Amino acid sequence: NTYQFKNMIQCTVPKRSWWDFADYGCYCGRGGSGTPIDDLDRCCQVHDNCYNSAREQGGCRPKQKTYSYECKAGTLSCSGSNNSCAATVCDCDRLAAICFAGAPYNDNNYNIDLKARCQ
Amino acid sequence: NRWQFKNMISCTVPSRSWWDFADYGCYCGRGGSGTPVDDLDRCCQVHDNCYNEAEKISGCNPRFRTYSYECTAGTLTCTGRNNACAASVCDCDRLAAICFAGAPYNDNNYNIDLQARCN
Ligand SMILES: [Ca+2]
Ligand SMILES: [Ca+2]
Repeated sequence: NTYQFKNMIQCTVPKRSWWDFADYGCYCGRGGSGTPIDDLDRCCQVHDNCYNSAREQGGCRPKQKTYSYECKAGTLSCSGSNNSCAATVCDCDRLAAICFAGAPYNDNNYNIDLKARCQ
Repeated sequence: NRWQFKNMISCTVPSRSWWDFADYGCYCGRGGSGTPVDDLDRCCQVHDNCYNEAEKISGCNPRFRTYSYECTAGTLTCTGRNNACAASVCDCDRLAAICFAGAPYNDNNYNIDLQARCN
């Protein structure tokens, strides 16, 4: 669920507020289309695509599905308890949190004018 | 489907781009939280709530479900040939596009500081 994805980001990126990601690029929050502005925004595009695959599993609502995971040392693990929807959504979240940590963050790409930059 | 929602917004508010409603206030655009900043933002809050209720229908994905509707001279009508998901989503979209057409659009409420204004 969204609370868990926030905690995962707090985990791989302890240096930033989750809000730093919630309105980044064309894909991290609003918009959800156009050309990814940089690698971090591409992380978000992939996450969106991952959730879209997850939602095919009926009843599977990635933002609301609670899964089982652990954050240790900075290393996310999805547990083996998870049902199909949980396992899939946890993996999406995990992969995005790792991706966020590895991508450069550009302040110029926070709260961008989506209309101007995401066509 | 999202493209149809954009087309409904163009049906009722052809003076504007759908992008104008893609990140407005705390609620217009993906996600939403905090206190609605104005009437237009209240429309978006009710549209997210409506989508929330439509998502209770099994397999119902508002952003992807293609429905049947008509835009006739600025009037929107959801047609009879919609299954439950389509009918619900169509109605959400129709009611929001009408609500948007009645609300004043304030440029200082476009692409706001979400962290500062929406908790
Ligand atoms: Ca924004
Ligand atoms: Ca919204």
